[PDB]
Formats: sequence, C-alpha cells, structure tokens
Amino acid sequence: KGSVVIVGRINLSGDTAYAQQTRGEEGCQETSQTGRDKNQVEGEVQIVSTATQTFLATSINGVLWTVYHGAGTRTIASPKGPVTQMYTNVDKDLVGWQAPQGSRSLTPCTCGSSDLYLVTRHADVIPVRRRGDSRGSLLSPRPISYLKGSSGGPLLCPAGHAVGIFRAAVSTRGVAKAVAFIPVESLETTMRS
Ligand SMILES: *[C@](O)(C(=O)NC1CC1)[C@H](CCC)NC(=O)[C@@H]1[C@H]2CCC[C@H]2CN1C(=O)[C@@H](NC(=O)[C@@H](NC(=O)c1cnccn1)C1CCCCC1)C(C)(C)C
Ligand SMILES: [Zn+2]
Repeated sequence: KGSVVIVGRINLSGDTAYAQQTRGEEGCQETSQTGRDKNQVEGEVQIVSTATQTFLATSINGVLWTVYHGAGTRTIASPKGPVTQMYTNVDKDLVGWQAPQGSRSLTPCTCGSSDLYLVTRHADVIPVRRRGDSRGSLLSPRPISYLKGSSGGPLLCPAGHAVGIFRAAVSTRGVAKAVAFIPVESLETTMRS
C-alpha cells in the first residue's frame, strides 16, 4: 500500500488563486512509505499524490475530501503518522479524512447558482455552467490534459462556496466538453447517515 502525500496546496483566500508545490518526486516517494509528514499545511485545496497519480483534495466542513478512484482506501500522511479515512463511499466515488491541521474548510453552497467555477491543479479558475445534479458545461472547451490532475478539486459558487467535487470529464478526441462532479449534497449525506 502507501499513504497519500500532500505535495502542495491551492489558496483561494485572496484576489487570485495560486498553487505552491511544497514537495518533490523523491521526497513524496519517501513520505508515502513512512506516513509521517511534518510540513505546514495551508489552503482550502491540497495537491495530493499516490505512487502513480497527482490530483486535488478539498476541505469542506472540516473534512478533506477527494476521489475514491484516486485515493482508494489509503491513509493520508500527517505529522502524527498515517491517518485512517473517516469516510469511504465507493458508490459516490468519495473518500474523506479529518481535515489536516493548518487547513481551511469551504462552506457548502446554499444559493443554487448555475454559475460554477472549477479550480484546477494549476490554480486556473474555469467557469462551468451547471446542467443537472452532477454535470456542467465548459463555456470554453479545453484539452483534457488541462484538467488532468484536477480530480478532487472544487466547483464553486460565485460566492466562493463548495458546490461539488470534480471527478471526471466528458471528452471527445482529447477535448473536454463538460465536467462531472460529486455534489456537496452527497458529502453531506455521507456524514449524515
Ligand atoms: C482525475 O482522477 C485526475 O485528475 N487524475 C489524476 C491525473 C491522474 C481525472 C481527471 C480527468 C479529466 N479523472 C478521471 O480520470 C476520470 C475517472 C473517474 C471516472 C472514470 C475515470 C475516467 N475519467 C475521465 O474523466 C474520463 N472520462 C470518461 O470516461 C467519461 N466518458 C466519456 O467522456 C465518453 C465516453 N464514451 C464516449 C465519449 N465520451 C465518463 C462519462 C460518464 C461519467 C464518468 C466519465 C476521461 C476520458 C479520462 C476524460
Ligand atoms: Zn452558493
């Protein structure tokens, strides 16, 4: 097995979103195998790694959420050693840990806006137009490479509240046309029986 390892962070507090890498490929390979990570955590969105993949994870209501197809049943490396998952929902493709010390949690969106904002792993903020429970159109199509690594990141309100967790793109010939996401309501259902 192995722990998922925070290799970075996205800050959404200020006027513009930015990414910081805080750990390289060699130091991440090391920390996955110990499960002990003494680095300072900050931000709403974390950049996380397994042995194969690098993607996002997002704190909402005190829980760091990401995708199950990326994270699996893995522990997360922390300053007190490896932390077990608090929630595992394979049906909803959703796993969550106790939000790490240092982090900030997003609030669930209560406004029902269909104007969403996808935060990518490069801290690009892309407008998405909500279409149903779990889908949204891209106002501009992108190469899927643009979104590769963003699984686990948030879709936001215009108010900066969590609408959902990005998990997949609908793609034709390497051009993403839409995004699929885990709605924040599903995260709420997961905590609430
Ligand atoms: C995300 O996990 C990530 O950042 N991973 C780190 C980089 C390694 C990653 C982000 C991709 C934009 N997500 C995925 O890889 C997801 C996962 C979760 C669900 C299945 C796999 C594949 N996947 C995708 O996003 C794919 N999308 C699809 O398979 C969609 N299907 C189509 O687009 C399609 C199918 N038939 C004909 C034409 N188009 C399905 C559609 C239904 C909902 C699930 C996604 C790719 C093709 C990788 C974009
Ligand atoms: Zn809202």
